[PDB]
Amino acid sequence: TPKPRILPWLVSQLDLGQLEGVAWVNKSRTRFRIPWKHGLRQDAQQEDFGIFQAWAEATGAYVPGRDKPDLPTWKRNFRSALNRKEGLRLAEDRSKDPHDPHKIYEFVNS
Amino acid sequence: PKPRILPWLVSQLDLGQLEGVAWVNKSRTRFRIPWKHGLRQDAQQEDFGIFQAWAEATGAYVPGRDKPDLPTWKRNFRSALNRKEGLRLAEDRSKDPHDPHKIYEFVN
Amino acid sequence: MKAERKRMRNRIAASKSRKRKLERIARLEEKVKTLKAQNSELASTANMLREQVAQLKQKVMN
Amino acid sequence: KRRKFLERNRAAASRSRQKRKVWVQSLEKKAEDLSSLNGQLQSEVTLLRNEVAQLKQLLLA
DNA sequence: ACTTCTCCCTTTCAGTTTTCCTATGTCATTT
DNA sequence: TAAATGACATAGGAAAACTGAAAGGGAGAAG
Repeated sequence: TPKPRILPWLVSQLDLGQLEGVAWVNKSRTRFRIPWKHGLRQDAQQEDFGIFQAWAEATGAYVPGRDKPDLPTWKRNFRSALNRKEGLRLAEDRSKDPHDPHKIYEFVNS
Repeated sequence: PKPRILPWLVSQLDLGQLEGVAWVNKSRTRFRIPWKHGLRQDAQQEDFGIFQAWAEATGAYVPGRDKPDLPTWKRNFRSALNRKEGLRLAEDRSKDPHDPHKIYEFVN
Repeated sequence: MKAERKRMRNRIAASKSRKRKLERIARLEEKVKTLKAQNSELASTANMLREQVAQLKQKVMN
Repeated sequence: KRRKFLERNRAAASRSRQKRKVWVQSLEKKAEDLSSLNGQLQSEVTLLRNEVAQLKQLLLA
């Protein structure tokens, strides 16, 4: 059980495309999109934190049963990891958009 | 010359010539180190003295144009201690408002 | 016993922040009031000295 | 109808906050300019005060 | 005197986690 | 009744420290 590096892991989640709202938006796999609803809307289901949560359980930070959910932290760490990943970058911040908030990241190299 | 870390750290402790750095246990078995986070504006090298001492001691931080490097002095000190099997943390008060510190204990 | 106290640290700080932000505005409102008032007084003095430049020129030229 | 009432209040709080912010920015810009305008007058008074004394002491009296 | 280990701490890998701040969602009140 | 807004408590962020685990020095020790 080696620790998954975040970019490859994030990429496979994309390809398998099982988690909703998480998927390429450019069929040429170069730009993808992550649900990013604010953790204060009462109408919030994990669906809005599936990636933040999955990566958390994936590294062993969140072991269901032992731990207490923590949506803000799961989201904070996920965003921070991607942030210093030079080779990836935001490209759009639809984060506060009323009907389907999200951020769209994009790959690069130079 | 060229010091070894455990004996040197111990002498700093006996002499107790650096605040916050001393034994916390009669039988000199558990000692404590100031560990304030280097981002509180209320932090300038006094809460980073031992990390600083070790840097000069190994001849790393030569006060002369060796532009200070709080982060590094702290990182190297923690790392050296970390792989010193026979010593271990026992408490991480690091983020404690009023006395940031970590307490290390010798595995008697 | 760790997280519950920590939220408190956050709200107190938040309260300090919301309150502090208002005070900066009050300090700010007072300044615009002092500036318009000080400034008008100066424009008149600028004119009073200015009236003289026309006045001295007639007196000096002679 | 619980969800729409919440969605509506929230859009409004945003509509309100954006308005409060523009006024604050509007207040500060006004603030920079008065201090800046205040600045010209202190100097102009100085050029004039010397202009009146230099023109008056040397040329007439 | 010349090469290979080693012993012992330094670096860096690849993400986390703090600090200090700001921005929102949700009430409770106004308007 | 429906927008605005004042108050709160939480959530979200940019920068830069901080970290355990894991590969790097380097100056003596061995051969």
